[PDB]
Amino acid sequence: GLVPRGSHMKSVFVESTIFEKYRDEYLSDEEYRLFQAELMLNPKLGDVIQGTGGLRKIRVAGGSRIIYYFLDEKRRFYLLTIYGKNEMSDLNANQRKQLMAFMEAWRNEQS
Amino acid sequence: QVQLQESGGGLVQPGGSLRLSCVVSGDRRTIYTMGWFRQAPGNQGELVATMTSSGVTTYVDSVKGRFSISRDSAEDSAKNTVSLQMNSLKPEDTAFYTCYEESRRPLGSRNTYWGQGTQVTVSS
Repeated sequence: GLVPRGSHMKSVFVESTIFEKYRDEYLSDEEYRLFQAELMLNPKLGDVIQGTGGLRKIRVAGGSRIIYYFLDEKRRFYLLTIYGKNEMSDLNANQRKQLMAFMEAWRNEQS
Repeated sequence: QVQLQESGGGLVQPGGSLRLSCVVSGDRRTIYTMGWFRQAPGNQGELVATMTSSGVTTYVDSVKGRFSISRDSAEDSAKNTVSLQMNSLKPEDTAFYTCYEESRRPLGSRNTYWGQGTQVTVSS
């Protein structure tokens, strides 16, 4: 068929304070738009992390990794943070819990 | 909130012209950048064109000379309409075309808004 396989709805990407501070330290605007395009076609494209409440990790820069939460009803993505491949790739409980907290902090801003 | 409604698309003869269009309204915000993306089936998509709030544009190499991005501020009160003008359409330009716009409301989030998209089929 003509239209490519995936989702084609108006969508919103929402940078967090962290992601906005550190985005351009990592991604050229081409890389960033390619990333949002990929998620817009397919949310659920990132690998789930458990204990987080639905946060996902995508690895496309290279070794850049973004962590995001897609909001089911409002069709907004929360871009939580971006970290490089070499750098802290060690996932522990203090991390998963605080990520879940800030994620829920955005989540309950628009009921 | 911020409203995005887009227009244009369909289906065109080679060498013909089509204007895609895409409007962002709501109340006031600071606009950073804004562009168009395209994706044909089976392969990775490609960013078609970009324009900073300063006018700085990029275009991809395959569309150089033929597509043009332009903009309309509506006094910079209100809305900006972004237009993709496509001329001398080649069949390689057949793709699903989406627009986007980064922008930051007062005391608000740096968001990039994305369109539904629209299929553009350039077939002999």
